[PDB]
Amino acid sequence: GSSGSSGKVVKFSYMWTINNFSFCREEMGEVIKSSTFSSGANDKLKWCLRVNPKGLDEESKDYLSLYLLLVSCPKSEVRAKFKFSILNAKGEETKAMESQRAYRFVQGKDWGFKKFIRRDFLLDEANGLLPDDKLTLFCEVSVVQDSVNISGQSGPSSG
Repeated sequence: GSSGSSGKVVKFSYMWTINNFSFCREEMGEVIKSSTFSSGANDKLKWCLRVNPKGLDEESKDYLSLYLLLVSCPKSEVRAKFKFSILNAKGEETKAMESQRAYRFVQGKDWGFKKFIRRDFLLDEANGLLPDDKLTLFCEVSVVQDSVNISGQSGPSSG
């Protein structure tokens, strides 16, 4: 619905601080998957982030390769918007890449960018993105919803 009502959108952010980012002993192909984060409750729809310090390919080996992977999902496919950002030593957003478009996510789907930031830039002191060698990646996921509000308050039916 382009012209009319839009609805509600469930979004949630998750701060992932990778201690010793410069110590990542991963090849130029391996990826680092972080735990599963959700809006709050033990929702069935989970999400994960795949970051690559040593890059993924020879084209973006110098820069970092981050991608949003859908660890697990309740329904077949799910649409949501992702946003990657870096929190400097002052916990301030810098060198973040956001897009005003939602992609199709499915159990085992990876979507993101090849060249997110120059690895040499992070380790750089001028920026101070890593005051203690900790890579804090602030991601934000927004699941498209349709004014849907699921409530419980059901009977105990205990005994």
